Amino acid sequence: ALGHTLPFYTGTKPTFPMDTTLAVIITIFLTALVTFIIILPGIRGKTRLFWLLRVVTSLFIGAVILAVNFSSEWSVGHVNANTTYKAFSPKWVSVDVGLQIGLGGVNITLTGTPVQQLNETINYNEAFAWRLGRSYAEEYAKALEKGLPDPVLYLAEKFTPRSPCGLYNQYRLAGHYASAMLWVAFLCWLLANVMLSMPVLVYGGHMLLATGLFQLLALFFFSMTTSLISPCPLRLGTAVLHTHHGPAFWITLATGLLCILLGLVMAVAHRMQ
Amino acid sequence: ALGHTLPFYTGTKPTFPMDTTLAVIITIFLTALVTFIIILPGIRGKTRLFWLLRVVTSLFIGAVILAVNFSSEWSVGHVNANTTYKAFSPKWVSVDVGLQIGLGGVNITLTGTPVQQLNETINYNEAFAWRLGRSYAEEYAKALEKGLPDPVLYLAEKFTPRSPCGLYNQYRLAGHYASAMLWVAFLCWLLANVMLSMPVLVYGGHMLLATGLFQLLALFFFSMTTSLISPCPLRLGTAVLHTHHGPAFWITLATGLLCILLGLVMAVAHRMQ
Amino acid sequence: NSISWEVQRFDGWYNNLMEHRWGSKGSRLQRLVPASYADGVYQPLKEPYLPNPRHLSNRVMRGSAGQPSLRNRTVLGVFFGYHVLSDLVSVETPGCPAEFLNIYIPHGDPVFDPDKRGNVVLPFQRSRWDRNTGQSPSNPRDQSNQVTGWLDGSAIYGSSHSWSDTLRSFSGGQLASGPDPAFPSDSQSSLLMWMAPDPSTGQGGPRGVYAFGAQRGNREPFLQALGLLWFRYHNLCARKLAQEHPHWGDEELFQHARKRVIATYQNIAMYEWLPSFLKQTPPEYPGYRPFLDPSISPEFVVASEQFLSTMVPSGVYMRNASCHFQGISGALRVCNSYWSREHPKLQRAEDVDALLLGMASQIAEREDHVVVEDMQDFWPGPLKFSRTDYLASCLQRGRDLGLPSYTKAREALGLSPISHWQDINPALSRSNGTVLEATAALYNQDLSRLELLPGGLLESHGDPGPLFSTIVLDQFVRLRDGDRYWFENTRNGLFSKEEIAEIRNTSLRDILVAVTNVDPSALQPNVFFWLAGDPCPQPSQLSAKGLPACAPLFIRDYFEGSGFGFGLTIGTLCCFPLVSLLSAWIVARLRKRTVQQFKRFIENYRRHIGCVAVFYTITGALFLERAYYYAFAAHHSGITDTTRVGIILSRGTAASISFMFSYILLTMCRNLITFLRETFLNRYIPFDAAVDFHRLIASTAIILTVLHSAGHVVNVYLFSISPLSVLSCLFPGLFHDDGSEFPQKYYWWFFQTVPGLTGVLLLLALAIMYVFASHHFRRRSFRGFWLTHHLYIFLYILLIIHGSFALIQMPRFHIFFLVPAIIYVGDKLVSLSR
Amino acid sequence: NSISWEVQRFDGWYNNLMEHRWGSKGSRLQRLVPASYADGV
Ligand SMILES: *[C@@H]1O[C@H](CO)[C@@H](O[C@@H]2O[C@H](CO)[C@@H](O[C@@H]3O[C@H](CO[C@H]4O[C@H](CO[C@H]5O[C@H](CO)[C@@H](O)[C@H](O)[C@@H]5O[C@H]5O[C@H](CO)[C@@H](O)[C@H](O)[C@@H]5O)[C@@H](O)[C@H](O[C@H]5O[C@H](CO)[C@@H](O)[C@H](O)[C@@H]5O[C@H]5O[C@H](CO)[C@@H](O)[C@H](O)[C@@H]5O)[C@@H]4O)[C@@H](O)[C@H](O[C@H]4O[C@H](CO)[C@@H](O)[C@H](O)[C@@H]4O[C@H]4O[C@H](CO)[C@@H](O)[C@H](O)[C@@H]4O[C@H]4O[C@H](CO)[C@@H](O)[C@H](O)[C@@H]4O)[C@@H]3O)[C@H](O)[C@H]2NC(C)=O)[C@H](O)[C@H]1NC(C)=O
Ligand SMILES: *[C@@H]1O[C@H](CO)[C@@H](O[C@@H]2O[C@H](CO)[C@@H](O[C@@H]3O[C@H](CO[C@H]4O[C@H](CO[C@H]5O[C@H](CO)[C@@H](O)[C@H](O)[C@@H]5O[C@H]5O[C@H](CO)[C@@H](O)[C@H](O)[C@@H]5O)[C@@H](O)[C@H](O[C@H]5O[C@H](CO)[C@@H](O)[C@H](O)[C@@H]5O[C@H]5O[C@H](CO)[C@@H](O)[C@H](O)[C@@H]5O)[C@@H]4O)[C@@H](O)[C@H](O[C@H]4O[C@H](CO)[C@@H](O)[C@H](O)[C@@H]4O[C@H]4O[C@H](CO)[C@@H](O)[C@H](O)[C@@H]4O[C@H]4O[C@H](CO)[C@@H](O)[C@H](O)[C@@H]4O)[C@@H]3O)[C@H](O)[C@H]2NC(C)=O)[C@H](O)[C@H]1NC(C)=O
Ligand code: HEC
Ligand code: HEC
Ligand SMILES: CCCCCCCCCCCC(=O)OC[C@H](COP(=O)(O)OCC[N+](C)(C)C)OC(=O)CCCCCCCCCCC
Ligand SMILES: CCCCCCCCCCCC(=O)OC[C@H](COP(=O)([O-])O)OC(=O)CCCCCCCCCCC
Ligand SMILES: *[C@@H]1O[C@H](CO)[C@@H](O)[C@H](O)[C@H]1NC(C)=O
Ligand SMILES: *[C@@H]1O[C@H](CO)[C@@H](O)[C@H](O)[C@H]1NC(C)=O
Ligand SMILES: *[C@@H]1O[C@H](CO)[C@@H](O)[C@H](O)[C@H]1NC(C)=O
Ligand SMILES: *[C@@H]1O[C@H](CO)[C@@H](O)[C@H](O)[C@H]1NC(C)=O
Ligand SMILES: *[C@@H]1O[C@H](CO)[C@@H](O)[C@H](O)[C@H]1NC(C)=O
Ligand SMILES: *[C@@H]1O[C@H](CO)[C@@H](O)[C@H](O)[C@H]1NC(C)=O
Ligand SMILES: *[C@@H]1O[C@H](CO)[C@@H](O)[C@H](O)[C@H]1NC(C)=O
Repeated sequence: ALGHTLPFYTGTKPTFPMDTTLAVIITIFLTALVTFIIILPGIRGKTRLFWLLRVVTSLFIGAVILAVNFSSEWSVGHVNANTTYKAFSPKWVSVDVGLQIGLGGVNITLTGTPVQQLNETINYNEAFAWRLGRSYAEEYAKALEKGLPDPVLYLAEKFTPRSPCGLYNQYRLAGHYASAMLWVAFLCWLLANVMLSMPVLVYGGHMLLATGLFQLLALFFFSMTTSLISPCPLRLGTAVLHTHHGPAFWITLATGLLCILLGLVMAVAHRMQ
Repeated sequence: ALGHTLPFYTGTKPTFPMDTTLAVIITIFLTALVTFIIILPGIRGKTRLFWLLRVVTSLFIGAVILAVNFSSEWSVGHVNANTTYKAFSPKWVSVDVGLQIGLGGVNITLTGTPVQQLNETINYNEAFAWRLGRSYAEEYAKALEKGLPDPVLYLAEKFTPRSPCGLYNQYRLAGHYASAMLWVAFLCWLLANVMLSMPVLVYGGHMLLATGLFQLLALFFFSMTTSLISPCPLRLGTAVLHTHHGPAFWITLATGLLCILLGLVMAVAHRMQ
Repeated sequence: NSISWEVQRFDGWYNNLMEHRWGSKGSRLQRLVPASYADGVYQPLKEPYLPNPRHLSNRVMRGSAGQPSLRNRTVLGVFFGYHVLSDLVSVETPGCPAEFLNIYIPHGDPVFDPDKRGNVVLPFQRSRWDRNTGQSPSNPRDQSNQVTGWLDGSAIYGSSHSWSDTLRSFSGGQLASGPDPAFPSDSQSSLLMWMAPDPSTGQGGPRGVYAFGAQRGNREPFLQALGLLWFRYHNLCARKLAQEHPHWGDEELFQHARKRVIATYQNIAMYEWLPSFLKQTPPEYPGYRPFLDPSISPEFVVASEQFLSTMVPSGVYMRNASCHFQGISGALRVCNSYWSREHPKLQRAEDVDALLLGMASQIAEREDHVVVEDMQDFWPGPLKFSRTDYLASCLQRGRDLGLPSYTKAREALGLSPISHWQDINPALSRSNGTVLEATAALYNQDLSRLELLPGGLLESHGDPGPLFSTIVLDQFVRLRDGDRYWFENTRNGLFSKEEIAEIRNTSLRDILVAVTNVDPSALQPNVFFWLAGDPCPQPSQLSAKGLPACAPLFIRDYFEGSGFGFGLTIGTLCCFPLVSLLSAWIVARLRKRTVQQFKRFIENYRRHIGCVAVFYTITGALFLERAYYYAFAAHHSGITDTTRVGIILSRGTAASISFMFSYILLTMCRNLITFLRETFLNRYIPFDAAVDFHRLIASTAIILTVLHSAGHVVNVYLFSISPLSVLSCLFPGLFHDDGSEFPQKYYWWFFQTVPGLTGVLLLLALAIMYVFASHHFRRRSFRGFWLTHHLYIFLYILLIIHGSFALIQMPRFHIFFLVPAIIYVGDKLVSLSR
Repeated sequence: NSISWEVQRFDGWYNNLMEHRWGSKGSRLQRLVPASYADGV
């Protein structure tokens, strides 16, 4: 290269735009789709559509079951408020606070309405996890030592163990069992694709029903939390924060009903003709 | 049971007498020996000794190669001195300080000559590891926060990164490559036992030589440290601490020469008759 | 908006620029003298070395109750001091693992051992400590403070933001109220307040337990009156701001009233109560010292809080607004009022006003070693007894905190040395002289062993004494000068110069007149003293004569009525085979209508012996690994203090049957077996005996599940007689330690838990699957055997659910189950095409 | 022997009973005014 200054590479270091564990899934399934599109011209002209649909929907269902698990948009909330920012400063900022409660943690986003307000850049996105292998209390203590802005710590301690609003145990158990149901549904999807390749129509059409029923069971498990965060106040200055059902909830509902419909259609079409 | 007091089980909680990763090895190989002794009466009377020796020595060599790796008695030292004990106390204790330098760490032992001197129990045995997956500096900082006795911290910081006596890099590299050679020797022992079961005399007699040569190579790698800890002072009050070659060194030497002798005997006895 | 300053945090963080953690909640208590433990770390001094607590409380701290104070201090001052100390320090929450430092009642104590027996142990649990301090001698154990060490009104608003949120109504800038706007709301009942039972009646509900900022603010009606005062005062300040600034929101009103209330509280607690407690005016404010360490010392817990008990009276008056005492005798007995729920005399607002006025015009007890019986005999007990000894449990807490001796603390603080016993208190030695002799006899004339609390009480004549005054004054000076948000620190922007003067000229009578709408001529200017001219004198000094007697002692039994149902449940679980056997019986009935021979055996079955030996050594290795961990390597979690043999026997067999039940399918992988039948493996493994091996692994894995179920039948019994403060340490997230100590019943563990309820179904499935798959019934009806033997699907489903809900450890069965299930289902799919 | 006091450590640890790390080597520099950086950090 060329070394004539110090440092040698004088430039701003970049940051990844989106979530990594979602871009991985999108790229993997786009790669598989491209491979099958490449193979496509090597199949008979009649069954081209019958293969295209059968592979596209199978891949889409398998990708949704896996992306919804690691998603953090099951219950989401959002509000625009004026809050305090940091310690040793009487200055207030105008931000867009948000909550994103997943199955094994919560992501809190503080973002200024102008991103540059106090000669700073307010674009936070913080994650506190309560999975079975993690400890929420140690993560909150570490995020309190390193001094995050004030509203981030407020919303982060609302979910802490042994708080006057008992959200920790409920969200932890519900997320644990919803994640387990989703893993079982993924296993059933794998077995459905296997027992559909070799000619077994009944068993494939019966594993699709299981792939759907376990997604609906995950919905049932996670919906036992909405009756708990409703009374607990999430006031941030002059604004209240209300959480409702996010996109991952309705996505799981839609693909569950789709799998159930496909299973029933296969069973019926196997019985009569 | 019976609950009539608080706590229910009022008794001293025990401690394991010896090292765990050595008792595991001893019990495993004693179990294998007992199994083969049980099978022994089911073999012809002539080949009983030929099987007994061939299985006992093979097992003993395989156990030594594995126990010497996790041992911490490659270079050892010992002295009896009067030293300070703790902070905020002008009192001195009479102890038996010792060093035990292994391949991936060091064990330091402070033990009073009477174990009970200052209304305390002085029977320490502390381990600081410099393996590739560990950090000596963080372990030393954590052992300095939690306040261990004064001589333990002295000997523990002699091996710390960036000390006026450069022991860290030398001991780290030498231990790393000696451990690698010992793993290769263990693999060669496995292959020797495999290629001896099925009838291959030449290749078995030639893998025994490798099993010996890699042990001797481990000795060569670790012996590049003795010329470094000799000038660095280990004074503890009125006593000096000198380290020499421990039992693991001579054990590896003995089994290496044994494997080499067996390999040569097999090769010679395969050539002439 | 209108908030032109930096609002103060609730948990005390970021108050100091350099040390962010100073004063925060859950922070260490920083001691003045190095810790004096038995081994140097974490182990208390005990009864062979130091005298017996209950035997020491009877020889020095015992006497009558009609002793007036020397300075004419009033009861309102005593309980205002209790309120302030609830703001500063709280060290009474037991910590994990559960450790006990019990109190052995001497044989014949007329209170705790009337029917003379031998062992009448009173339980006592050590408090919470810091997890970085208990291991080595140059860093002994340090306990942690449950509230914020700053004098920041952390007893009115709470020590966290989420706590303060449950106290606000979010309308008008006020704290939440109930049906009566003069009392807080007792709605939150799960994780807010301390639900300790009433010792005199046993009531333990959350109805009548008001919500304050201090977790234990309902301990007495007299400590409740101060909390009600400071609740009504906030709701009164936030209601005058809304009258001056009608355009302010709710957060502005709250943060403007909170600031004024904290400043008024600081002014009173520092410049009106302290000059009365110590009889020494503190030095004037020099300015904010960013480098002074304001931490709370463990000796301050004894100098301030445990000393106030020498002044608590036996009864408390009630007064009109104009000198009428018959409850607005009419005094409240203090022993019958602990953790009172709904007092029939304190249900209106005028009644609490009458209590505050009567406390204001009543002189407290003399400051000396004597303590009234309502505290050393009838203190509300936290474990198993409902009554305890406050002094004997204050001596046991000094030993637990590792506090110095009396002559050793008197030296580190720079006080003159003391040689004889008649020098602790010359006036006491001249008048009585029979208390110092008894103390000497108890300590064997070893003055260097006299501990902090008995020494500071014998040294006190009319005031706290030389040693206690020093600790208290130094602590308060360091709390004032080290706090950034002190209302006099003009560089924080809270108040202007005129507001600071208007606050510095406010007293407690001004607050009692604001809240209680009485004429200011009904109280005295300084309500911490009652002098010869003040209004509404006492009727007479209130001794323990005419008052009702204290409610007697009763022992709590957790396993009281659970004897019959426990036997029925165990008998039913043991009768599961005897009902499946009857079902199989009727099903069948309706379906009908020398040494040379030894070595020969060895050489025949060499392969069988080898395979069985390998299998059983693997199961033994798993059992021994778990038994090792729970016998030698799990002491940081005190689970072997409750169940030792039970948990080892039940967690070893768990790891062994997780392997026996997983690898039992490799004996029925038929296609894999028939493929490996002709291979070099045939020289080592006899594949002809693959079903006989099925019945061996199966009939040896039930002998371990019986041990598992029996071990957990023993555990569930010991879990249903242990206190709630122990279970809260064992199983967090399943139990929470509030005041009411009572565990869950036995049937809660069996039929209302995931493991307990799946375990019974597993036992039933096995009891059917094993009895029907028996050589006596398999030979007589193959269809019944074939139908019942398909319960293994249900079995593995239940086994995956059973291990979830990680109670003792994280699940591991799926790790054991992945590989054999995959091999089995693959072999099953292969055997489907053919 | 003849050393009748507590010899002083070389790295400054355990000089204070309460704050063991005060004055030690490699410890923070504690400022008098909040840090004035370009972005605050
Ligand atoms: C949910 O959530 C989650 C969570 O978040 C997620 O996840 C995620 O995601 C993402 C993707 O997208 C990511 O993350 C990210 O990342 C990034 C990167 O990273 C990297 O880098 C970094 C940086 O560093 C630098 O800097 C610093 C300071 O800061 C320093 O110190 C250093 O040294 C460096 O420096 C350098 O560079 C620079 C440039 O840049 C220059 O200038 C200089 O000179 C130098 O040279 C780093 O740090 C990192 O590292 C880390 O990590 C690792 C791994 O982990 C480790 O290993 C290491 O060690 C480290 O660590 C540490 O720390 C931690 C904490 O952090 C701890 O824990 C540990 O222990 C240690 O201590 C790497 O390397 C980054 O960047 C980011 O961050 C951001 O964000 C966050 C949140 O949001 C926060 O917290 C932070 O703080 C930040 O923020 C900030 O910034 C921004 C910009 O960027 C802004 O906007 C904001 O606002 C803020 O601001 C503030 O501050 C600043 C300063 O700081 C200022 O300026 C302003 O004004 C204001 O004040 C993040 O982190 C990943 O991938 C993931 N993961 C994780 C774990 O993260 C998810 O996705 C979600 N989900 C959904 C669905 O959404
Ligand atoms: C080399 O080297 C190495 C190293 O060492 C080795 O290895 C090893 O080995 C061995 C075998 O033999 C072992 O070790 C051992 O172990 C044992 C056991 O452990 C267990 O336990 C424990 C205990 O605990 C208890 O205690 C405490 C106090 O201390 C408390 O805190 C707790 O809580 C508990 O308590 C309880 O109990 C008691 C009774 O006991 C009662 O009383 C009460 O009440 C209650 O109840 C524990 O701790 C543990 O745990 C731990 O660990 C785990 C695992 O790791 C974890 O997880 C947890 O968490 C924990 O941890 C913690 O800590 C740590 C540190 O330690 C850190 O790291 C973390 O982070 C956390 O924080 C278990 O469970 C033990 O015991 C031992 O120890 C001992 O030793 C050592 C050394 O030596 C030291 O350091 C220590 O300190 C100790 O010492 C002491 O003691 C002794 C007796 O025992 C004595 O003798 C001495 O002298 C000393 O003394 C001192 O101190 C004391 C107090 O402390 C006093 O008293 C006196 O006076 C003085 O002062 C050990 O550790 C194992 O196995 C292994 N490994 C390891 C890692 O370790 C090897 O072997 C070598 N090699 C060769 C070749 O040789
Ligand atoms: C953990 C589950 C499990 C237990 C416990 C168990 N078995 Fe079985 N058993 C199986 C499975 C799985 C099969 C295979 C059934 C099949 O796929 O045909 C099987 C098959 C059998 C067969 C069928 C052999 C054949 O002709 O194919 C017999 C006989 C048998 N088991 C006897 C027993 C006996 C006797 C016991 C204990 C008393 C027992 N089993 C306990 C799981 C179990
Ligand atoms: C068929 C076997 C079986 C029976 C019967 C059984 N268990 Fe278990 N149990 C297990 C296994 C296996 C585990 C461990 C699961 C794991 O580690 O993933 C376990 C674990 C447990 C655990 C600990 C779970 C955890 O969170 O770690 C409890 C509690 C328990 N069993 C209670 C019971 C009770 C109560 C009964 C009936 C009285 C019972 N079990 C009967 C097999 C059984
Ligand atoms: C590949 C060919 C064979 C390989 C075998 C050797 C591999 C290394 C072994 C590591 C094991 C280990 O380390 O165990 C660690 C654990 C406990 O850990 P700890 O002491 O807390 O950790 C610190 C580790 N120290 C001490 C080295 C620092 O001890 C145990 O479980 C003991 C349980 C007994 C196991 C029973 C097996 C007996 C045979 C069955 C008889 C019927
Ligand atoms: C630590 C404990 C020490 C143990 C020492 C003594 C062990 C005693 C074992 C006794 C062996 C024996 O007597 O044989 C009885 C049965 C008979 O089999 P068969 O040939 O009569 O059908 O044979 C069996 O029971 C079979 C067991 C081994 C069969 C292995 C088959 C592998 C199956 C397929 C796996 C994929
Ligand atoms: C923040 O302050 C501005 C300034 O008046 C105001 O217009 C805006 O409404 C405030 N935000 C909220 C959420 O009230
Ligand atoms: C901060 O930003 C303001 C407005 O953009 C500007 O006037 C000021 O100089 C900035 N301060 C620093 C330290 O850059
Ligand atoms: C320790 O002190 C004793 C007391 O005189 C002495 O005899 C002994 O030699 C001393 N130890 C050493 C190693 O010098
Ligand atoms: C310490 O031990 C000495 C001698 O054994 C004894 O005299 C002293 O009382 C002990 N101290 C404590 C606190 O047990
Ligand atoms: C004092 O009590 C009497 C009767 O108990 C009552 O009539 C009178 O109103 C009371 N005084 C005040 C000021 O309330
Ligand atoms: C307090 O304020 C009042 C009101 O004017 C004043 O009369 C008095 O002198 C001030 N100081 C006191 C009461 O000590
Ligand atoms: C203290 O109160 C009594 C009556 O309770 C009174 O006689 C005495 O004068 C008071 N003390 C002083 C110093 O006035």
